[PDB]
Amino acid sequence: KLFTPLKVGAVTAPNRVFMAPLTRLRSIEPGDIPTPLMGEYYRQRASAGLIISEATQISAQAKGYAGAPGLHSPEQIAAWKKITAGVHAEDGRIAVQLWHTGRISHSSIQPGGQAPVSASALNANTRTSLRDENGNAIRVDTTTPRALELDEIPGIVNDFRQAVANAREAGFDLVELHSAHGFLLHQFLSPSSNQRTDQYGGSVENRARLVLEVVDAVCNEWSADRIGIRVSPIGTFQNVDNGPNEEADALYLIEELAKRGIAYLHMSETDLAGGKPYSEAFRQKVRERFHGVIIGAGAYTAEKAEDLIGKGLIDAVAFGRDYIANPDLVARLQKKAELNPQRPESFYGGGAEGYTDYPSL
Ligand SMILES: Cc1cc2nc3c(=O)[nH]c(=O)nc-3n(C[C@H](O)[C@H](O)[C@H](O)COP(=O)(O)O)c2cc1C
Repeated sequence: KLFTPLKVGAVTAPNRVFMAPLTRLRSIEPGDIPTPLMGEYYRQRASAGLIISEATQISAQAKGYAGAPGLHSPEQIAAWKKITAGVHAEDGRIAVQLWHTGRISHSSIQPGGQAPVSASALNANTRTSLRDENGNAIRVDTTTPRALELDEIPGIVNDFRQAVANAREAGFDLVELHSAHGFLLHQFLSPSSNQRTDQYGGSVENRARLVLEVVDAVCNEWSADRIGIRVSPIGTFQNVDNGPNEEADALYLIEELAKRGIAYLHMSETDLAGGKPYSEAFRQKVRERFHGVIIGAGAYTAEKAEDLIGKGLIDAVAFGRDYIANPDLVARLQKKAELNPQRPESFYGGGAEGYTDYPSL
C-alpha cells in the first residue's frame, strides 16, 4: 500500500512515503534565508509522496536556532519560491512547517537581544543551537522566557496567519503548523509549561485555545484543505510532557481540529530518546475523531507503515532520518534496496557534506 496514491487536502500524493520535517540549520545569516544548497537538497527528495520542510519561522521573534529559515521577510519569500519551484519541476509536492520556538531559544538571536517568549516565565531547561564566530553549530542553554501578556496573543495568531499568506505566495502546496516537540504551541498545550491563570491556561480547553485560534486564522486566510498540523501529544518531548491526562486531552484536541476540516493530522509518536508505543485502541480512537489524512512518524519502518496503513489506522508515514540519508527513499523501499548509512554528526549545520552528498541509486 505504501506506493499507492492518497488525496491530501488540495493535492494528491502518488505514494505514502513522506519526508518528515527536519531542521538542518544551513540557512544564510544574516536574514535566515534559504539557500540554493537547500533547494538542491529538497529537489533530490522530490519523489516523496509529500515533502514537509524543515521548521520555518513565522516571524523574527519565532527564531530559536541559528541557521533555521524564516518565511516572514521579502528575501525569505523570494528564496523559498525558488525551492518550491525546484520541487515542482520534479513533479513533487512540498508543505512548509511553520513554528514559533517560544522558550526553546536564546536572547542572542531574539530581536534586540531580549528574552524569548512563552506561555509562562520558566526556563525550558534544555539547549538550542547557535553558531560560533566561524559559523559552526554549537549547543547553548536556553534563555529564561517571559510570559506573553494577554494583549500579545492576537499578535502571535496574526504572525501565523501572515506566514501562511506568505507560504501561499511562495508556492507551497500545504502548511504544517508546528504544534509539537515543546515549541510555542505545545508550551501552551502542556500543563508542565503553562501556568497561566487567564483563559489560555488551566483546563485543556484553555490550553488548546491558542492552537485552535491559530488553526481558525490560517483556515480563514487560505483554505482548510491547505492546512496540516503536527502534534506530539503522548509522552515527553524536550522536557515538555503532556500532563496527567494526556490521552483524554489529545482526543479533545483532535476532535476540535476535526471540526475545522483540515487536510491532515501528523502525529509524532515518540521522542528520539524513546517512549511508550501507541496502542491500537488509541489509534482507533484517533482515527474515528479525525476525517482527514493521518500521518504517523517516529522510528517507523516500511513494515510498520504497511501494517498500520493496511489496518486502516493511518494513511501515510513520514520518515526523518532515512530521508536525510536516502534522497530516493521511495525507490529504495519499492525495490527493497539497501539504504545509505546515516551520518548523524552532520545532521545540524555545515554545508553540502552530510546534506546533498548522499547518493541516489
Ligand atoms: C536532525 C533532525 C531534525 C529534526 N527537525 C524537526 C523539525 O524541524 N520539525 C519537527 O516537527 N520534527 C523534527 N524532527 C523530528 C522528525 O521529523 C522525526 O519525527 C524523527 O526524525 C523521528 O522519525 P525517524 O525515526 O523517521 O527519523 C527532527 C529530527 C531530526 C533527526
